[PDB]
Amino acid sequence: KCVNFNFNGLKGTGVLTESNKKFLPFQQFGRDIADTTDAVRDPQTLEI
Amino acid sequence: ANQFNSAIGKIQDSLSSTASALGKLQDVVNHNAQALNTLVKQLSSKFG
Repeated sequence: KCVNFNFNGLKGTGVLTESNKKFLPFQQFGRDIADTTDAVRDPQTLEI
Repeated sequence: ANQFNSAIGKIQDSLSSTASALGKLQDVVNHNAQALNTLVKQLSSKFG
């Protein structure tokens, strides 16, 4: 669903789907080729 | 007609082997893709 985002200051606008990549346990967020926010782990639950 | 039909078939083996024979069309699709790519990485810069 197109909603607003607020993840410890990392704001954005888009939808949320299930990621299929491997991720790091210390990782807060990832970056794409444009070096912007594209993948956010939840601070409580841990869904990337 | 034997000289013409052998010369048309010589285009068919040279174009299927040498990938640099169509390089004049290759600079159109690569410089336009490089022009769209430098608009992407300029978004990551701070401009001072």
